[PDB]
Amino acid sequence: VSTLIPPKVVSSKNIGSAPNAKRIANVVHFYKSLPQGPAPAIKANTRLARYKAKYFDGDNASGKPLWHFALGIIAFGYSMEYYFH
Amino acid sequence: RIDSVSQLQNVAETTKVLFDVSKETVELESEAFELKQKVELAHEAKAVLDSW
Repeated sequence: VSTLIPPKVVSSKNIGSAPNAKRIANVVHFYKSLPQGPAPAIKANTRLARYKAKYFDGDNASGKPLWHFALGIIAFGYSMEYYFH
Repeated sequence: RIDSVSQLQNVAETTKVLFDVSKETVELESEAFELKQKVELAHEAKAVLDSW
């Protein structure tokens, strides 16, 4: 009797394995990926984006904006001492 | 996923070969029946003659 037709019916091996699910994710995801990002934000020259550029970089954990920002509040109230005295 | 795909690709073509081949073999056995009846008649004839 003639061989049956199972080997040639493939359309439930298109969901049949788990990486089909992953495939339909990364055919979208990686295809819509850019070569490099859009932009990281670091500066924009609003003149305080420069503050971010010098101090608040991705790799700058350096305490300098803190010191500067602290010193700003010291400059503020010290003048206000002379506003009240 | 590529690994899965590669298996299926090769299958799709080659299976069609077997599909044909299998039915071709079955056809030969049909023809064998005509032979079987020829064989049969000869055996019977020889047997009756042997008894004589």
